Amino acid sequence: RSWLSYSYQSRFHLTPLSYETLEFASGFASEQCPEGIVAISTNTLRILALEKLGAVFNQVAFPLQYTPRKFVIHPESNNLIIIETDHNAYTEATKAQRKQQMAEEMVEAAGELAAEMAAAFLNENLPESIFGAPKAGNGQWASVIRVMNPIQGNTLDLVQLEQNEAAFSVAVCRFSNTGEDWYVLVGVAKDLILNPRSVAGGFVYTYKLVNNGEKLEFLHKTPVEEVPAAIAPFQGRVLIGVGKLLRVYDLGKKKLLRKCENKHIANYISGIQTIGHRVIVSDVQESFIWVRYKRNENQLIIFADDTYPRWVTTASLLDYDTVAGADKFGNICVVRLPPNTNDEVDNGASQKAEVIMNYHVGETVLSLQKTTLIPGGSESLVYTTLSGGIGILVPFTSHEDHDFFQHVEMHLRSEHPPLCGRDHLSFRSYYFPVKNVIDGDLCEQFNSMEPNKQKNVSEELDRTPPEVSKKLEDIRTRYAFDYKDD
Amino acid sequence: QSKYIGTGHADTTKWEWLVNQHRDSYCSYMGHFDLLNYFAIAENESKARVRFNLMEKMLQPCGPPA
Amino acid sequence: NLPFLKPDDIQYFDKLLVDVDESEEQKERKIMKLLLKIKNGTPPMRKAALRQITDKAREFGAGPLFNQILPLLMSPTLEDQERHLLVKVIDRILYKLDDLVRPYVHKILVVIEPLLIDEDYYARVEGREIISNLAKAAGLATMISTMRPDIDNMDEYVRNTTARAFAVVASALGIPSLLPFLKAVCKSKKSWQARHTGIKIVQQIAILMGCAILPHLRSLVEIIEHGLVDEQQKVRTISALAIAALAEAATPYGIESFDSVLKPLWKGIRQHRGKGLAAFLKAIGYLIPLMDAEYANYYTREVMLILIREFQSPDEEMKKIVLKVVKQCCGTDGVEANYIKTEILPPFFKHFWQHRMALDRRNYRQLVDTTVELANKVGAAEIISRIVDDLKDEAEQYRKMVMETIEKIMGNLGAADIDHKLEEQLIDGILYAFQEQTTEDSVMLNGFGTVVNALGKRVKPYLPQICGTVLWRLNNKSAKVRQQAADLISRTAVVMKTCQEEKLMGHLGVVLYEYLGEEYPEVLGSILGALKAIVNVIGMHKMTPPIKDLLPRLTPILKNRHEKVQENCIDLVGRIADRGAEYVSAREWMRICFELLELLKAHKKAIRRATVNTFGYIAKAIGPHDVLATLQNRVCTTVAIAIVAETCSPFTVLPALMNEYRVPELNVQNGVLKSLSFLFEYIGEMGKDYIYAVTPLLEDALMDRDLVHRQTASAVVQHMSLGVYGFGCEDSLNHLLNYVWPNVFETSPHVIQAVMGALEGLRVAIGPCRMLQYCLQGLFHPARKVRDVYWKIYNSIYIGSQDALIAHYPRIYNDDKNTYIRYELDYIL
Amino acid sequence: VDMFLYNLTLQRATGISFAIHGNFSGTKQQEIVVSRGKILELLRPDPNTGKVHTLLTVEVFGVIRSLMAFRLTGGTKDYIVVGSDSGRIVILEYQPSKNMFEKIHQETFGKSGCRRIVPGQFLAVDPKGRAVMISAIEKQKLVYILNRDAAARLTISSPLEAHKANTLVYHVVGVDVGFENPMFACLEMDYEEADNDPTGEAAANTQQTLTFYELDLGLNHVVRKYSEPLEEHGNFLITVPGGSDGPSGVLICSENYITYKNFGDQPDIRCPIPRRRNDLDDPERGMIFVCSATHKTKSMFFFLAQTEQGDIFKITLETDEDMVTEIRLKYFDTVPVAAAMCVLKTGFLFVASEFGNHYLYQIAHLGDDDEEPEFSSAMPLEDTFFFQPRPLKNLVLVDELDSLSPILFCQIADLANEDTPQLYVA
Amino acid sequence: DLIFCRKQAGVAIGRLCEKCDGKCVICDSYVRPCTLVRICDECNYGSYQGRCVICGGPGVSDAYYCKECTIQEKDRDGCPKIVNLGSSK
Ligand SMILES: [Zn+2]
Ligand SMILES: [Zn+2]
Ligand SMILES: [Zn+2]
Repeated sequence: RSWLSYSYQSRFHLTPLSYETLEFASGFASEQCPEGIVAISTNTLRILALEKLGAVFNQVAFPLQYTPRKFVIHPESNNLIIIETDHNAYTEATKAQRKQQMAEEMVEAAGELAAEMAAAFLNENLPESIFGAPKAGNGQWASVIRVMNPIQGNTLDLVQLEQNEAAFSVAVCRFSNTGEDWYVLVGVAKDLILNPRSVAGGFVYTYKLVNNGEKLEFLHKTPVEEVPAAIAPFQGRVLIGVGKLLRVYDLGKKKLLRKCENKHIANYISGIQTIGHRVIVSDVQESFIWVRYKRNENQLIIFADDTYPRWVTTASLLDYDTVAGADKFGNICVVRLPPNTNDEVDNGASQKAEVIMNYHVGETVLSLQKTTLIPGGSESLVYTTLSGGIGILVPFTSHEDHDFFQHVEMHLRSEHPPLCGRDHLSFRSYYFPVKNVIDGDLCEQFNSMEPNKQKNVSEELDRTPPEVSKKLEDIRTRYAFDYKDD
Repeated sequence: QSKYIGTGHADTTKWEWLVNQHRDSYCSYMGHFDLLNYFAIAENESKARVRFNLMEKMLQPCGPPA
Repeated sequence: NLPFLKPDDIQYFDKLLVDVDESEEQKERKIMKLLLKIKNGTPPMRKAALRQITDKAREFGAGPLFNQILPLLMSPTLEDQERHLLVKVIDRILYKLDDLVRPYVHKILVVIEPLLIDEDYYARVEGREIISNLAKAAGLATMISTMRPDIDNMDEYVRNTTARAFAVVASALGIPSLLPFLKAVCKSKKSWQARHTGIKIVQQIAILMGCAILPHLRSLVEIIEHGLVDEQQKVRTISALAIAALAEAATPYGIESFDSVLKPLWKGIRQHRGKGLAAFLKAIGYLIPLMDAEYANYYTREVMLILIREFQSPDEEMKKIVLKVVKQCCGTDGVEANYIKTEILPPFFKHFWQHRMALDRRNYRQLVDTTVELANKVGAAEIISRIVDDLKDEAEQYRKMVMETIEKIMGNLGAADIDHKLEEQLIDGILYAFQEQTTEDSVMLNGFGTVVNALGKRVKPYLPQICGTVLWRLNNKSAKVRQQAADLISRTAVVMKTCQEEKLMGHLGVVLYEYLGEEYPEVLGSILGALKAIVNVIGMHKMTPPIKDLLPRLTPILKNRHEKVQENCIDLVGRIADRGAEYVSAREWMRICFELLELLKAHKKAIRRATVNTFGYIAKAIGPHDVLATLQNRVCTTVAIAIVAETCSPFTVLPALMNEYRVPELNVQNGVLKSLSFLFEYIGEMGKDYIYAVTPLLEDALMDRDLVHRQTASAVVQHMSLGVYGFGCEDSLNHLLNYVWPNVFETSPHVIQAVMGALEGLRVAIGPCRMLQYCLQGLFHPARKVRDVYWKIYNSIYIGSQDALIAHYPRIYNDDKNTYIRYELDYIL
Repeated sequence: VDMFLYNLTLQRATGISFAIHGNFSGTKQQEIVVSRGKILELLRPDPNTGKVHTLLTVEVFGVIRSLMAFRLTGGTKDYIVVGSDSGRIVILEYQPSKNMFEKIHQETFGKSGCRRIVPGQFLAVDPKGRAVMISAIEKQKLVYILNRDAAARLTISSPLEAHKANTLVYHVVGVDVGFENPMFACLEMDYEEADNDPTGEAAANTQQTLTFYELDLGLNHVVRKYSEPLEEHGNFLITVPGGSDGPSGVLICSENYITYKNFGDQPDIRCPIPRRRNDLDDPERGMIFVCSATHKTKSMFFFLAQTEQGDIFKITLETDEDMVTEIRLKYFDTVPVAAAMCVLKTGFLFVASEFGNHYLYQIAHLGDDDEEPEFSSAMPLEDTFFFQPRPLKNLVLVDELDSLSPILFCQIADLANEDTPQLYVA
Repeated sequence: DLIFCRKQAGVAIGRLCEKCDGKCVICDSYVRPCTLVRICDECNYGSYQGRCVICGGPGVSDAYYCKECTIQEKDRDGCPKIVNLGSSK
């Protein structure tokens, strides 16, 4: 990356640029750009400028057509397979045929026949992004599959689906029976009446993804009775969640052959993630279900479940025994199997899974991911939210730090209460009591208090306000972005 | 307890209970921003019209009683 | 049946003492002793009867209503709360009797208007309230037509109360409704009493309305402004006073509305004398703070000549008006401090700071406060220096005035403005003024300690002389003034520490120590307080009365009957135990512990809290390894065990406390249950690591044994659940819930309410989800006895955390006639 | 294996739920207090460069449900009343010297959470700042009185109960009365009959009622003074300026209609919502307004009402004497669907979109003096008016604030050649 | 016999006498006075101004709910001035 080192009040800074790799640069100064940088990258010349000095999450936006539901990483191509589904919508063909139908009905008024307003109506397609989307209908939908290169903004492939078909799942994988050929499975639904809920059926499209992830060609379209909203590769085969039924599917030349099935899941399958051996199912309402797949019989056995109902939105496996899950109501939990759980067995299940973490974020989380944000740092549980916000959950390395930040939380709860009369502990215990989380957003407000309060709180912890502030910065230095260059 | 709307007693019918929790649910949707966001994204309708239909479902939910 | 009748109630309710029937209007009066049911009775009688008299308010008519209410409201023996009830029922019947009260309006006012001038504030607000409701029942033209003849009445009393009543109806019906009436009456040509009365109505509208005038301020000012040039001096005076009231209520906004009044007033300042000049000057004084900076400079300079001239007026009201005007002028930002220093201060301190001003209390307060406010803008030294030399006056009251003035000034601004000469003048004047005291002046104490603390480390060169005077006064006047010197030491100890004069505090230490045998308890308390203030700053090894000697002298003083001696003594014991407990043997500390154990039951909160703190300190010094296992009245021992388990980890006392439960006797098991309850409630969060240890004891005691075991054990579960809430103890508390739940069915109110409280605590700590899960089964159980209790628990879980239950309600499939599925939550993106 | 966690935010929420404007700094400059989900934020649009800078951002650790600003008589600084998921109402004052929200007042009336009958969802203020009304969705309504003391500091009174059992509130709005007794108009709907009729007939033909609550200041009590049923259900109201400027009254936005309905002898005036020419939408679908902005001048006043299709109309009211003659709507422009809009002096419009990025435009022209058709309630038809959507011709895009809401998927991976992983956000 | 007032509390601070100085108005617990007590305007009027919330004597300090009552939001019910269902005196 291109990093900028500059001194600031006898204190250096080495902040990287939110930009692609560059090959050369030199200082620039013109009337168009008084203070800029001329940088050459691979086969391109760029006149740039560094106006803002603060480091934030900067973006480059690739416009889409419909609302995206999920995308998957193709390992070889490093490209994206995105499904874009929208309620109350028309497909492009329906927009054309309906627009034209209106054009035909325009002439039937028999007005002196001599007026061609259709020549001005069929000509101009108003920009759908600014003038709103011309979309309506209660059973109508619009879903599109797209192959996009993440490096540039170009779209590699585009597949427009039928009128009332709505894709909710997608995956990219290979099958054991076939060679090293990459397949793209897309779960679709037909005639969705959302309220009240009623479905006609579902489909599963299979694609060959030839040209190292550049084109999709139609293999087959296997039908099914209920909407499949969960697709996951599992031991050379694909686990598909259709309704409340979790099925093991293999690839066939004519259709996706059903190899196994389980129908004891409570309500409806929203998501599924699997370690190499186990299967973690996300019920729409009844939290997580642990399912083992017996290799000898192709028999899915439920060997554990949760003691609390959870309207799950997303999840991620932290290890072989713990799952971190998000909530429709804006909560996050971590559930761990007890170490004595027997995998091979045959109010819901016998052995239950204990919830080791509860924490109300306040904004509905739709993506959890355990990853390292910067080179050299440690893994963090980065989550995104429905309000366009990015957060992290961070483990403590020693009990001394846990007690420290915990006492900071207790102090700031009384000395720096929330601004709108809310109780902090009650707010974070919205639906479930807080279990093993310290609100760092509250803790970092230590810097905003009056100096006498910083002195009282710090002296209560046998420290000084600068020491508290630095110890709060250490978390960001370890797990987040810190560009302080001594 | 009796004067708090949503409170129950021994002769509370299932219809009263579920219209109670239904109205509670609709008002909770009105409150929590990201919930109304999830619902307004599921069905392609603006926040305003989703709130409006949630208000129309206040004397309507579970239909008429027995 | 009738309620109880008082002797003064016979006159008004005599006709209920006999059974009569079949009378007419006698039926009305008889059923109107409903009033007697409201006045004397229980809250149910007052509410039910109140509703009965409001529903039939139209049917009864206004005539009989007020004919029976007004004599009650006039009874001299009427209590204030009874009068308030009569006011409430008057309002409630006035709301229904919209038009019927018109022919009786006058008959009400002649009875109510006196209440507007009563010495009782609440009676005045009653009169204002019922006159307002009377103004909303009847029309505006009804009140105007009823009250117009009393405008030009020759008696000033009825004019005054009439103007006040018009202000009340103006507050009830709004200013614009009464604007034209005032615009006409204030220009009435018939007599000057009418215009004077309407202008008084404007003034009372200012006083009563307050800051709600601002939108109509220009309207009122325009209606009233002409009175400044009338040939009647009285209407000019009351017009200027009403302008001053409007400016006071509009502060700090609304300077524009007074525009058309600024120039006349000014001109009048040159051609008026007497009390009309005082009214004009008052209006100026309340108008200047509303102006901008430059215009405040211009106008204040424009009136300062006549103001300075009236600094030496023979009238007292004049001196006080112009003094308030001086404070208001020098409070405004436009009047620079240099101008005040050049043109205001010399005549101010020449004419206003006299010996005859210290005798009057009103002149005393006015001059002191005004002078300090002058110091807030012109500086501290510029004011203090002019009155320092007066600290050496022979008249003691003058020394009190200058002392209080300097104390407030230095308390507000500090000592950074004071040079060395004024500093020595301060030390001299404060020493001399403090030495020759005819009594114990608290003003001289606050001034001495305030000037000392203000100087801070600058007082070091004077500390030998100061402590000399404090010792002389500390041995003088035969114990009468000793406690004042002790308070002075207590207030200057920290400054004596920050001046490196510790041995002097040592002399004070031994001299104070040799007075602990004081017979006057109020003085001994101040001795102990001064000792406490010295110990808080002195090194433990520099105490000239060694702690080895000081503490055993303090141990017998704990038996003192006086509350001050107990509080200060206990506090001193605690300071010794916190700072230098290494100088006292463990036997002494134990003897102190059981000299303070009974004081944990003291009625005064300060003594209780003090004994708790010092008990925690001595328990921290000794350590909990050796305290008595248990000893008649277990409450102080319960608080003792809680204190020991709070200062030192409960890992030390919980094993023995639970060991006392193994004995087969019952009342001691209840005792250890109570001490466990107050234990966990007191420690709060520290019980997060001590729940698994106390689990089995609560398993046995929680099971059916004695009803009290289950009761206090459930209370233990409640206190643990509330103190540990938020620290990841769902497994243990969820485990004890499985035992608390069998005790859900019980009829003894105390134990069932303790179980309910435990269910609410376990609700906040475990979560409403689990509580609803346990509570779901018996909500629709066929039996009613279980539906009562389970629905009750469901009510406790629903009132608290109702918004949380939205995520825990189970899925219930829709039947044929209804739609019971929440489809929104089933959405999947 | 003890697992203790520690939460932190890296990118605070960018989606806007509320947006008010006023002189929060106490100067001539106008700022925009916006509310994200759980974060109160103070922004300042620059009249020079036209960029929106975030002056302040505070995490309130609670669910903000209503946001209003007010000013006392003769005042020069706007306070901030915040209705939260707490059982408390809070009045705040921004301090430029300290760059912080000073909590001026906080009163406790109910339980915590976005509850059904606990106030905090609705918040309407008297346009003269004399009283504030905080109300729940159902059955509970409270009114506080605001009066400054001698030190010019705002003071609050005890709450005044205005409850009404079995009542649902669609929207509350303070009525602009010229220093008369404060009025609070709101949309109500009584469901007491609909729950006691197993046939469902009481459920139907049950329409909402526009009700005017009066605050008797002289008697210190609130009374349901006025009420009248509405022809069709409305979604929200608009305060029509009264007193010295314009005639008092409220605008009721309704399914396919807008209705000025001032009370007294003022007759109800209705105008159909104009529809775009040749709608590709299903004709069975209706059309409502999503939000409204109000601009008041000593000379005139107008409104800007946006539809579900993002159609901003400039609504104007002609008037004779103290009565209104007609509602005149005119097609202004089109922007994305906004959850709130703010019309500022010096000609700027802040559009906080309900989803996606936010926008700041400069008002080049008022929307009149062009030849576009201007519709009126007095125009007869029975059929609705039609207009042609056009590119931006009354506004120019001056700033665009990137908002990530709503984030539906996220993969944090190193797809580029760089070493630090990137956040790939769908 | 005895019951809480439970009307809408206003801006009037509740007081406590020297004997009832450190208890929660609801549960009589002396530990951790957390949240200040508000009482309705009617209970704080005239002769009752500054009176005790528990026993009705001359108040010398301020009344506080305990921490346990604040956790359970027992401070957010009606005003807790104990009233006897007897005469008004
Ligand atoms: Zn008491
Ligand atoms: Zn009360
Ligand atoms: Zn309590």
